[PDB]
Amino acid sequence: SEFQKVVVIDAKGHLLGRLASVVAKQLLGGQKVVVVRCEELNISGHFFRNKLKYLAYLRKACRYNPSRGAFHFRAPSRIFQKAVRGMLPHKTARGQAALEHLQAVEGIPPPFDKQKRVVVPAALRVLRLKPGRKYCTVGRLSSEVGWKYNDIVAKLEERRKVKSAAFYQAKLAKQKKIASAKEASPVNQKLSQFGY
Amino acid sequence: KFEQPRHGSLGFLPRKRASRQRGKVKAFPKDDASKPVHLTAFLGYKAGMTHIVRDLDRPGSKMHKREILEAVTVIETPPMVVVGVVGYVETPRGLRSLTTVWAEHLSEEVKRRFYKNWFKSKKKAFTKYAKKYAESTQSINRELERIKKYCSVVRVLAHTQIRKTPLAQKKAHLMEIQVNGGSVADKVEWAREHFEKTVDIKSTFEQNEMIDVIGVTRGKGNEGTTARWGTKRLPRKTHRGLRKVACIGAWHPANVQWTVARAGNAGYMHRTQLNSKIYRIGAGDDAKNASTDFDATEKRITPMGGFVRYGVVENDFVMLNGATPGPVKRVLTLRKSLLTHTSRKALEPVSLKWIDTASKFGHGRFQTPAEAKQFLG
RNA sequence: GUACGUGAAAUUGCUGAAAGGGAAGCAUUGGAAAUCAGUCUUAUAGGUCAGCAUCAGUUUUCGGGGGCGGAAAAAGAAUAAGGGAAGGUGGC
RNA sequence: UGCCGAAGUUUCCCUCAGGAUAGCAGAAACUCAGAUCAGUUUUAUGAGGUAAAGCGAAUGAUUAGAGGU
RNA sequence: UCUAGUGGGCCAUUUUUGGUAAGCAGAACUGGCGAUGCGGGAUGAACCGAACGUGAGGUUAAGGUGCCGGAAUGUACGCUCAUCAGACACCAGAAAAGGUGUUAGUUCGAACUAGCCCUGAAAAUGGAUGGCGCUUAAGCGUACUACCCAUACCUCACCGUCUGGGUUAAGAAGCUCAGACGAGUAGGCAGGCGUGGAGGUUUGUGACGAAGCCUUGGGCGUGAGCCUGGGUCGAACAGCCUCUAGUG
RNA sequence: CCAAGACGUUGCAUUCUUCGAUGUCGGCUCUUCCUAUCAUACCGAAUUCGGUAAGCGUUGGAUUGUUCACCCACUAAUAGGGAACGUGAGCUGGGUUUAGACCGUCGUGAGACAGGUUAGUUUUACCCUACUGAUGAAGU
RNA sequence: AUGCCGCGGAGCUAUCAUCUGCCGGAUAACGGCUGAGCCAGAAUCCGUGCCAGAAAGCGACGAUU
Repeated sequence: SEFQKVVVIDAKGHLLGRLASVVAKQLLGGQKVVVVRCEELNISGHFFRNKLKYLAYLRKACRYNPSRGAFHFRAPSRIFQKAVRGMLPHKTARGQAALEHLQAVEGIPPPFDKQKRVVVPAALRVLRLKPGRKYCTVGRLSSEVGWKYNDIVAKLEERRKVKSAAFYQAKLAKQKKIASAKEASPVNQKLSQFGY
Repeated sequence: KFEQPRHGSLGFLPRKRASRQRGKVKAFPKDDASKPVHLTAFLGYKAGMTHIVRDLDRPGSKMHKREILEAVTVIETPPMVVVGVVGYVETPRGLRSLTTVWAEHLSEEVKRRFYKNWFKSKKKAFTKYAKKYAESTQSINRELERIKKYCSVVRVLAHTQIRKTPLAQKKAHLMEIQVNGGSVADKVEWAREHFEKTVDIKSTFEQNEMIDVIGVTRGKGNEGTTARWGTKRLPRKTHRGLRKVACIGAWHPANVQWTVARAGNAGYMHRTQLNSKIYRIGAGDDAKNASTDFDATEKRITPMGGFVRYGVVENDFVMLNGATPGPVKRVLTLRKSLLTHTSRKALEPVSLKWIDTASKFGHGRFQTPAEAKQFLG
């Protein structure tokens, strides 16, 4: 257990409910949480079943003024926020104030692409679903129910990945130089019996 | 026991007054880099409307190669002045205006757009912008380079020379026109080189194009459900009134539904009427613009006595097939059609035989005063 | 000050304070702000709140040593025998 | 504020939206006493015709042959 | 011995009658509700646990521990893929028969027998395992620990009632020790609080301000209520013992 | 479901609420939902029958107060059902409809008739909400 | 209580007059491919198109007493 000022979570390969439950508990603990790459979130069950579930969600509306009726957000970040909102006591000022500590986004915008992004093992698809079980991605589900910025995020994410890769090569070179100069120091053996 | 379809469309409500007087182009044609750089919109003023006689060259029709009479709408379209450019960058949340570059010199007509009270103001708009444009063009150059490098959509700010039209209004109408065709670099170069210059509708539209006309319809004020929604009039025996909807809902749900006809504003709404052919783009200077080839009789588009409540059209005009939204002297937006169309009706060439310029302020009987003096003793 | 003793509540205006995202009011607990009293001040003894120590009562939570019981646990180890087969080791 | 705390059931009534009556219940007492008792068990001993069981037992209903006529 | 209230009942278990059926009518035994809060069943008069004075600490029942929600995103072995899966008794409802579904079993490749799933299955505002969601479950079956918390249980403090033991050295109508117990409608009884008037009493209060009135002030009592500071006011009023009633 | 679609078999009155009052049928008007599909679209089986499918549509008249009904037409077709048996501060008042009156039957009579027949006052929104339009303070 | 009659511009208005009203994607039924996955296929669903613009969503820009 550890407390960070803000936690940026790479939502790739995570399960919607498992991550939303972990995030919702952290928000109620008073911690600010940022969730990036919401279009890569996974849901158990094949897509068609998930698509039918969301079409059932679209059916809910007020018989008078659907503008009062339930607002069905299509963006993957908004889907994740909806799952978290159903896990927070949002009608209450405590659970409402815990919502503005959550910022779910699609892709990794500039303020967060230069920050460490941790993952939640309790919500990872590889560690939770038996192999061979069908699953869908929220990004593809959103693109079929109305979300219309799928390929823009894909292009911007590809460009960001290239830039991040170039940074990593620079960091690898610097760390390689540090490691090479590390062993030359005689203290490396003077620290050996201490376990360092 | 019986059925009847719904009265009215549910896709047009709320039936509230438009929040804008000038039509907003809500969609622009898909950008094709193969096509050359061009404008995809224009802004004119509804002068009036008249009727023409045309030989119908549609094979297989019952009236092929025989005369027909069609009502046409004349819109005065003096050339628009390109005063600026604005860049749009695509984002995961939509288009975002990255930056805007204005021309060095802006006319008084477009400057009046920025003031509610131009008379009392010191007319100080864009003064410091003009100063920085003259003293340091490098900042402008960086702005244009930024548009070329990051922006994926380019729109030219254009205003209309409203002082050329016979209108008491002096604020020039200003809009953004998306520039499709070519690379973003080509669009910026086209925009910058066209700062402070004028673009004529002859360059944009080609005398047969199917365009969309966008404008705010004529306001009818508040109306009842009989007129606003077309419901049936209740019988003469009705108590407390008959020009209304009898039942406004069932017991449950215990509310009036949004789908029930009610009274209120019926008019002054934003419409985008599709598939309007240009029958003729006439030049202002030419004195034979309304005269066809089978008619001779050198004459102008303006009927005798002038366009009712508009005056005399002296500038470039466009003659469209059928009606357009809005009253006379209303600002209308003509945009290129978004859909493709290969119909024989949409592709047949148009060759007019005669254009009516008798007085519309009554029952006109003479086309021109020259033959009016002939008939009258 | 005759619209006259006292001049209540409903209701109302002004001022000050605070609250208010489709009711309000209420109970418990504390924060914040406001407000206030006891108490001491004194006659070795005494005011308010704290920290530890040694005890008592209640309870909770970790650990150690020992006795007895069982097929006087079952197993196992080391070391002597007999017999056995394999899902067959070396040798074929 | 403190202590105790129900009934919708019996019998009769031109009774069936009500009374009287017995029960439940509250106060006030009086006696009795290791007694006289218990919504209990045990030991001893009675009583009953329900569940089941039966139709090659009475009565009642019903299946099938074989024998003796 | 005298008297009140009641003399419309209702629900659940099991047994059962009339009825095509019923949240139907009528009975028998017991427990509940009416009269009864509290923890759990999302919610609910009678379902499950448990019955209640004011509090502190500890521990539990029924039920639960992914989030909402206090408490293991525990352990072990399995089954299930559902194009609108499943999710805890009462209970919010479903069948025969089926399956080139799958996991097992039984008997001679075959017939089967069993679980889960699917089909059978078929409505009207948008919508309910309580919601979110959940798929080597956060589903289903079984075992196993740890943990969560009721006004229940346990130790303790205090309040009251009742009960028993002391008290000629202590408003003896007093003092003192000890134990048990605490739900309540209709109803009963006891002791108190407050209002108007009468007898007695207080060397009683008062124009140096009685009574009354207002008060983001202070104190007392379990409570009815009482006392008091500040302001307003202007001629009377109260405590104790008893009497009385057009007394809340 | 079963094999000779017969025979079987399995499924999709009560009096609890209201008598200090919930306006009582039909039509007209207007909206919405369901599918158990009349037409249209898409395939599949020999002008005839099914599957997905409720997107869109589903009429004009004669009689009758009628919901059902029945007729003459048209139509691609003139499917069915829910909405407090949708809809009276929405309408009309034809059915129902107290008092007037007539007839038939019944009664000694007053009267009765779930038989017929004519005439017979249909109140109120300015409140809250909802809906329909119209302004509008304030972050930046 | 617009005396009446003919015509009557302007405005309003008439399916009594005129104009205008389309192609993308995933699919259900169902047919295939290889041996799940993919392809084909409806007036269906979802988007382009169209209307509103969050009065407590947002950006660019102009001038700044």
